[PDB]
Amino acid sequence: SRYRGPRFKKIRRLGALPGLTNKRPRAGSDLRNQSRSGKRSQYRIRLEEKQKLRFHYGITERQLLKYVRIARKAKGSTGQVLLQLLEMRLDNILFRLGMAPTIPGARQLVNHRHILVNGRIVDIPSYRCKPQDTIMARDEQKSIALIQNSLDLSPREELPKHLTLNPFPYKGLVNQIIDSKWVGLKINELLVVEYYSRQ
Amino acid sequence: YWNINLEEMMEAGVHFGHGTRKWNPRMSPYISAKCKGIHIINLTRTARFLSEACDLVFDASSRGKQFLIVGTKNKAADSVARAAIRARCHYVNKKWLGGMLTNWSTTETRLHKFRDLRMEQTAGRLARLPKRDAAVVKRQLSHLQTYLGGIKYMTGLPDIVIIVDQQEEYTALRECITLGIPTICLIDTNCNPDLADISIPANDDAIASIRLILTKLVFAICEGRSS
Amino acid sequence: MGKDTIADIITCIRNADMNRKGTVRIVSTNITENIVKILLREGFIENARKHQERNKYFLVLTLRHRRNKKGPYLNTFHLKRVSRPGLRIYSNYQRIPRILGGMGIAILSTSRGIMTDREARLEGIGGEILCYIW
Amino acid sequence: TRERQKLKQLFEDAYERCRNAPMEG
Amino acid sequence: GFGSKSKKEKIRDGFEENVVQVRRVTKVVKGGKHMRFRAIVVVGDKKGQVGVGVGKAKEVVSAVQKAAVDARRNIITVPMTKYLTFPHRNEADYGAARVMLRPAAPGTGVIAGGAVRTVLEMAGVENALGKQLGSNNALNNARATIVAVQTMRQFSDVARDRGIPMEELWK
RNA sequence: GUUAUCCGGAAUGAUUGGGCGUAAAGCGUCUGUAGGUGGCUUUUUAAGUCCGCCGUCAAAUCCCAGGGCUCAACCCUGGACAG
Repeated sequence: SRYRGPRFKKIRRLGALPGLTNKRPRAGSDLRNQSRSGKRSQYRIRLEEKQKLRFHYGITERQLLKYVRIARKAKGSTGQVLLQLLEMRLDNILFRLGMAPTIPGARQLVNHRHILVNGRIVDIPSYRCKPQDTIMARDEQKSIALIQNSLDLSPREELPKHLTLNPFPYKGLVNQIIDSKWVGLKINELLVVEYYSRQ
Repeated sequence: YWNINLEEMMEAGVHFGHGTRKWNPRMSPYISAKCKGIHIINLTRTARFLSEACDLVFDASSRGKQFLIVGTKNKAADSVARAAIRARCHYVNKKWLGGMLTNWSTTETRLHKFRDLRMEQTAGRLARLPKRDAAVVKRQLSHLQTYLGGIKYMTGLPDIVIIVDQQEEYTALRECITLGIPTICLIDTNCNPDLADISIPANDDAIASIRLILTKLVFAICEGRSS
Repeated sequence: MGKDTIADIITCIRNADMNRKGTVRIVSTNITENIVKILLREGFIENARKHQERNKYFLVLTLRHRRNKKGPYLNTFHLKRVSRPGLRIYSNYQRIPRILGGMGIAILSTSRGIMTDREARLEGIGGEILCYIW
Repeated sequence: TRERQKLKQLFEDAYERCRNAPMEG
Repeated sequence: GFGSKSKKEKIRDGFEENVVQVRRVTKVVKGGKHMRFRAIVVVGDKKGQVGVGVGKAKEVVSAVQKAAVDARRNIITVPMTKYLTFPHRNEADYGAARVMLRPAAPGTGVIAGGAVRTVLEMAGVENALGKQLGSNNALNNARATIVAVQTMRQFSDVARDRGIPMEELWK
């Protein structure tokens, strides 16, 4: 699905989901009740690291089991490799290049078939990019400057070291797989990895 | 340097050990001989461990600390007090309480009361109250006089505690092992070298052997203060 | 002189130092001689001495210690048999285990002689794992 | 600080109760 | 009796605390049947420094902090050589709780049962896996891990003990 | 979501991995057949054991690496440890 839903709920519960669904911080007129008082079971903590990951990328949870099985299946730090297989997801890159303000914005911006990759169109948000790729607009998007609106309001945050945004010819490419320091979201890999040990 | 000639111990009651069918056999690679129902302690390893003893006493006072000595036996009761008034150390008079090292918070408050009662004993207001209050103050002051009379000059824990041989004070010794405080003590022919971590195995049947090792360590401490 | 001559030496080692006694007297057969030869040179023990008592050549073996502690040897020795009589074990040069990463050794019977994991891993030979200590 | 000092003391003594049970005599 | 214990609580950035169970244990008397609280507190910084402690008192919070003061005089340091994991596998029982600890790759968060996982997530190790063989207990379990990580040796002190100079180690 | 079937958890059939004083459990004790295990040294064959090489264990599956379907599922090409 998309979850397509009320989302300041998820920001108040999970903590501030960075970039995804807002640059606006939560509870501009809210939070004036509901003392937590400090009781939270540890399973709630690991569950909130699931959904801190799952809402921040908009994944289906069954697909997140799929990415964990591939992450175990690869060789190396599974806590990091999970955040390589979920960074080189395409609409995360179009978010990170500022081609859309939010990640539902990027997912819808790639559903309606506005992205060529290496000159070929990719209609699917779960496309996993590679090193040395090419990410452009559509030919109609020099007449449909929605991407240029997003690139107009974007450039507070610059880019991490895989990206290379070309200003008017609108091309962004990733030099190499993103480093852990490079990952934008702040979370503990071990907490999430431990949670899926049960399966 | 801190030497003791082998003949000064070998003449006196040092190898004059203890009973030949009471030996606790962790001295089986230690004890030299056995004669006439009395053990014979190996004096080489004795004097070497005393060399080590005075190295580790004089070094520890060379850092600058305060040492403690336990006195309880009534065979070596006053000899420790002679070995503690000149040596500046605080000492046990006759008898020990279980808790004077590990439970020292209540012992500290008990020294608040003992300090206040010595302040009232000196001040000359003892003859104000009749025989009831004077009787009670003399009784509790007698009991604290039995224990806390010899350690008024201590706040906090020492560094090295040297104890009456092994038997009567397994209590104080085990409080030292719980606190971790290193102790260097005397061992009979039938006791543990592994209770403390270095000790001095020599029989304490002789008063002059007790006066020997204790007098040796008294000059070790006083030369530790010599700075 | 029971069923095993290797649980002989080994159980004399465990029973020796679990009572902290730093002295072993055992028989000196060929394989005991070889084990203490590949065991003194690996830092576990101190010295092995042959002698005789009634013209029966024995091994007295001095264990390691440290200084006056709660127990004068810190690292407990932890000897263990593997190839029991009646259940023989055999390994290739693949299965041959790095015990605790290498902090233990697995003395084993090659066609060369009896080696350790160092001296049977470089050879590429394999054989009957006698026992591993750690 | 006091606890740390105590620990340091105990280490010193254990080493002093580490140097000479080996050798010596 | 100075008041409010502000300086005296020692704000506990140095040791973080958690309970692992608070069971109400009860004794019966002539008057009836009255209970106290036994809490088990595992203290420890994430540097590699933990220890258990039990306590019981008629209040909950005095039992927790009383178990903490019992706990913060009971500390071992964790031999944890590599990138926050274990030197070698270990097993050590205490009472009737056996605990198998096993080192892990760095891409593995700590996976163990609740008491073992509690004393390891407070121990600052990140990469272990410890099965528990035996009891359903929590105290003898956790204390069995503490005994199971005292007796654990690095490579530098085994290289120092054996006398072998150095090899057979990747790092 | 419920149910059913199977494995896990279960070290709750245990080689890895359990027990038998009192918790379930040592025959009432003993002789001994079959069978099982067995002292030390030296020598011989190599059945076990180990090492090399060779043959085979179809293809498909699983594992690795590429490639194709807009990705994935799936399909395809090559390779191989085990054993």
